[PDB]
Amino acid sequence: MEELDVDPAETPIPGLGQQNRHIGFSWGPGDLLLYETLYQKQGNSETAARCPFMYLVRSDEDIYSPVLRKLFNESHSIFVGLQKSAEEASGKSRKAQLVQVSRNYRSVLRACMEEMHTLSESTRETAQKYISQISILSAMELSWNLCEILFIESAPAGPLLILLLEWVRLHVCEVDNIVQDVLRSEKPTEHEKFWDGVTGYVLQGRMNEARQLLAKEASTSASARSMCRVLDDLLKKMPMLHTGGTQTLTEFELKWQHWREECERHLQNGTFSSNVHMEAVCRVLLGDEEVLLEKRDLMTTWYHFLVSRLLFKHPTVKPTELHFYAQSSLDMFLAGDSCPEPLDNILLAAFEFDIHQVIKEFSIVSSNWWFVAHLTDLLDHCQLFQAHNLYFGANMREFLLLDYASGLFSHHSLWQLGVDYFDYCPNLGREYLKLHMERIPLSTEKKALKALRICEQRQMTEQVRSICKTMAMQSLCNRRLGSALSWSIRAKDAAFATLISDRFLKEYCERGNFTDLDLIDNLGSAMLLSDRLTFLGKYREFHRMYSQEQFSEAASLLLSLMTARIAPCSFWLTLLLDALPLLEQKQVIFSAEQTYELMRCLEDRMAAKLESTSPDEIQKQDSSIDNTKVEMLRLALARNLARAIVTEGALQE
Amino acid sequence: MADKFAAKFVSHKISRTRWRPVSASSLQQPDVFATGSWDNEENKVCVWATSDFGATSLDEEYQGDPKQLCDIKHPGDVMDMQFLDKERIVTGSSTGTVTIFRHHENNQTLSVNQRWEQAHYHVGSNMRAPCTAIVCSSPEIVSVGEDGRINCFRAESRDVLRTIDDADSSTMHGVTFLRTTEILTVNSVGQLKLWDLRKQGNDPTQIFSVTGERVPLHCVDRHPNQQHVVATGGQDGMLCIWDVRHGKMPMSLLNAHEAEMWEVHFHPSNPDHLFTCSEDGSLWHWDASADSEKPTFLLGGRSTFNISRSSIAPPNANQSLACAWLSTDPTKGQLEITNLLPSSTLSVNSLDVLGQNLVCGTDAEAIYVTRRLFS
Amino acid sequence: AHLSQSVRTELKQPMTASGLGQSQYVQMLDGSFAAPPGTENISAGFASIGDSSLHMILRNLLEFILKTGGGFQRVRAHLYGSLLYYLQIAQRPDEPDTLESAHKSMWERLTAPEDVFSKLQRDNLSIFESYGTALMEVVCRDACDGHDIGRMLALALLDRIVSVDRQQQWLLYLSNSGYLKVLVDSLAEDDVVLRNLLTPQPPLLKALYIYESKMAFLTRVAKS
Repeated sequence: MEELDVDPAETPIPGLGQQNRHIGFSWGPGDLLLYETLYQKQGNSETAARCPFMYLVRSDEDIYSPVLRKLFNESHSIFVGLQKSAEEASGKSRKAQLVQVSRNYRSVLRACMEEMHTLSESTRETAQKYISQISILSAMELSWNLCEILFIESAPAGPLLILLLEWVRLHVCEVDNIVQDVLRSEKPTEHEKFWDGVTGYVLQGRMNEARQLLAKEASTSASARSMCRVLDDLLKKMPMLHTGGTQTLTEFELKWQHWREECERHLQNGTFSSNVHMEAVCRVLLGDEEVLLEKRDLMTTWYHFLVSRLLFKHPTVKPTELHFYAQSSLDMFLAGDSCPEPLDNILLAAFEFDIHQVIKEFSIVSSNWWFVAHLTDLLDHCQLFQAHNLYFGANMREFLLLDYASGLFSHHSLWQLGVDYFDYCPNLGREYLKLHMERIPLSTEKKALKALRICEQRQMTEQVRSICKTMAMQSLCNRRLGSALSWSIRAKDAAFATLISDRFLKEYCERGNFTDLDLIDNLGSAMLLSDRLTFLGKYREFHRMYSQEQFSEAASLLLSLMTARIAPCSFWLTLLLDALPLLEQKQVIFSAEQTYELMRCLEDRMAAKLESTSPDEIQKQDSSIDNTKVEMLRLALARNLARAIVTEGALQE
Repeated sequence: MADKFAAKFVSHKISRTRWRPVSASSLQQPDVFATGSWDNEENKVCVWATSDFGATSLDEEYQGDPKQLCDIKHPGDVMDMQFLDKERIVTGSSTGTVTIFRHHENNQTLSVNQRWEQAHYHVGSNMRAPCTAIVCSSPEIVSVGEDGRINCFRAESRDVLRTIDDADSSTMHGVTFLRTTEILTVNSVGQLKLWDLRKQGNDPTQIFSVTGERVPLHCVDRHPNQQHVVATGGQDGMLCIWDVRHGKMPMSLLNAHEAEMWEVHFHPSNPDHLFTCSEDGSLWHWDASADSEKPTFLLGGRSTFNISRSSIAPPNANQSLACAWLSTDPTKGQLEITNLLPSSTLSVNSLDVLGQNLVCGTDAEAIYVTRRLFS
Repeated sequence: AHLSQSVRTELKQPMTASGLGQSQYVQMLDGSFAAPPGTENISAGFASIGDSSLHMILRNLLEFILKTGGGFQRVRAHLYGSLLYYLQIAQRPDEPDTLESAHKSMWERLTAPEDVFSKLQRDNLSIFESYGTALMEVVCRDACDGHDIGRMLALALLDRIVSVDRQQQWLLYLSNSGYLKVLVDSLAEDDVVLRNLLTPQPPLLKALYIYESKMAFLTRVAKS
């Protein structure tokens, strides 16, 4: 790409930069945050006006349209259906299937436009936004239908013009509106637009409907009745191509030339010289370019004028000649001060068979990659793209699908569709999917569980860890320690599980009880993720055994937690205090040996407190409560030891 | 079977769908339902009518698109929704708020009738926590949340009547009434918990769980006629059936979905039928009625085939009205299982069933409605 | 290939060499005078033990085709070659169009017992029918989209199956699934390649043999 010598489209932001304020910006995942800044404090004004507004610039307003949301879900179902079917069909069956897939995309576009039309009639303030969206979707369906005919159906000489007449008829409805109004008149033949309705049907190749209008004139006007019969016969005899005839293009051309000579003979004989409108219709049947241009207002578009010219001058036109006739029709139709519209460049490129130029022009004109992504995907299934990797290692199909899918990831409900588009991107799709999965705003546990299922199905172990760590941190900020611990265990983050376990132990030291009992009781094998979580789970098992009156097992477990050095030194007082009720029981629960181990753990802690105390903090009130607790422990240990020695000595006889 | 559901695209994700309760004395079919949204820039509660235009033609395929009657903005996601009565809808919010909306049929509008803006919050930080589930037994309302709290309200009381602080140390996902004063909750550690709302303590009366690895339980429903029979769904897509009088373990564990099970509901008036929906985009109908062919005591017929499953059941419980859902006999419990939706929706987040009518809401920004469930 | 060759070699030795010298001394002792011994001993080599074993080889060969995926292009080419050699076993030898073959009355042609080859061809066709659309889809897809040699052999296989298909089931499938139209439509792609073969120094003749196999198959379809 030569760098585009196109001035970048300036997006004026109303109210931003009023008063020589500097603009600050921050890029989001698909949005630009803009804010005003005071970049230079020269002057102590403590009254510097707060930046009152933060602007969110969105590149894709269309992604948020409720109606276009249906377009994206239905088009995704068509896309995924196409990709799954790519292995099953060969030759002519495949072509018919791809034309059917093309028609399914156009049917979704049409249904979205019909819904927008019904909504526009109901709501005056949003009507203008729906009218502009209907115009864009109409231009998309127009150009898509042309691409279906030229590339997917690859229409040969003969069937091509039939499909172009059908194409104009599906996209230019003005003649039918004129004829409906003429027919609602009490006297259709006296209506100002009556001959415009006749001429408009002839321009569209609708000879039978033109003849039905002429039959009304032949009934009303006794003087015109002879001329109406000649014109009805000319319209009836007009050779038409049929999509299943045994007729050769050469046999058609000879019949068409003979019919044209019959029209010309009637004109030269002055058969119509008493009725200017019948004479004009006969000149239209001869392909008279002056009269076709005089009827510009009935055709409204240069491409309707093209198809009318092809019908009456070149009915056997080849695909290779279409661009020449299209260019000539545009130049003749635009021969005043009117510049070609961006849609005209798209349609001309399609008639040139330049698919790359069609894609390029639509990528400039469209806010959304939807058209270019799905059209390019469907044309790639037609084998119309050579496997030329772009300089960046992806092909054009994959590039457009990646950008389209990235667009869907910006939206809170559509990011799930973007996942499946990335799975059909062979080179970069997986790396894009990893990057976008980590950036998803996790506002709810339900959304996180959906994202995790998607990552787990695709073996994305790092993204699973990242999502679980993010949810664990959010749960921790929300003071939900059990939820935070569960998410940390699922992340397999031993350091984060330790940090949460230390907060549970601190909350127990402050409150005397655990907040989330049921989760700690069900840790199972996940208890082994860290030494601190092991301590927390075993210390909870002690409280459970104590509540079940299993005092001997509880005492042995409590002792094992101290001797194994898995308890944090800050918590050793609490463990020794929880041994007090067991030491004071009437029955000897701790043996003389176990009581000596508890005495050792108490003295090891008293030694550690003497070493950590720099001399200057001896004077705040926490030292006395701890000393009373230690004296109570020494008394309970001495009383248990005296009882244990008496009971053990009495069992050794 | 795809021809049974009218599909309505609504251009926003549907988190919850509920039928308006009909009068038990009316032969009237339910024609009105409510929906809640989630993950939209502006979330809302909507009321919808199913179209009844009088097809006196026994042979025209039902193409009655649901029509939106009215809507109201909802702060944050609609995490749960229930009708309190014909005029009132209760919602749990991702903001931790519980809200009662009143529907005004005469002008087709919604209004806030009452709100509890701090129903759910984390102790010590006073940060809002999502209200994850709500249940109604008019005029009583119960809510649960990610803060592990249980709140009791009455629709006419501005104050919370009771809070059970620190009821769970984990996220509660679902709540249902076992009885007028007893609820069941399900949580993120795979426990079903029974609560007596009159008990002054914060401890559950009973705790139930699977043996071995515990997965989150997302949904819970209670059999309408058999208060001891409970269904739950979880993260592994499994349907669990419980007898809350008989042990702490499920009675049955059934493969139901390939992903998270979002809702389970017994049919309110025909509880031999049960419905489940999932993240996998499926909506299943479970039929246990195959064993309701009255034992016509006649005649004998031999034949053998072995397949091993371990169950230790002691041989003395009276033949009192076997709930089809509790039948352990592999020769008698033929559950018919039918997927009601065509293959390939996004997540089916919610279902509700009333009479011959089923509604469900999806992440495909679509509502599906049938009025001929069993036809 | 060697089974097809051995069966064709047995069929070429005429029956005059089993009548001179050494078993005539043991059967002269069962005197039963009734009825002339004059037609039943003429066909006992190929026909009494072969049919079941050949039908099993055909079934297994069709299953081996179905087990091969799109990655095994050379394996597929050998299996289509094997199936063509198998189908050649059930082939009637070309009888010379003698003026005396026309003296066989229409009556002798309607009352002649069914020839062993026509029985084996019918029974083989019933085996092809038992694999249904799965076999049809694989062969039709390999005829449209396969590698050069695979396309040629798949088209030759379709020419052979359609030659024996009296019910026209394969023809109906090929039309209704659109494969017949894809094969016709691909003649426009062949035109570009076939023009390059008319140069004094052509590329590899692969496109010519694919075109010949395609046109032979279309010529076969045009006979009904």
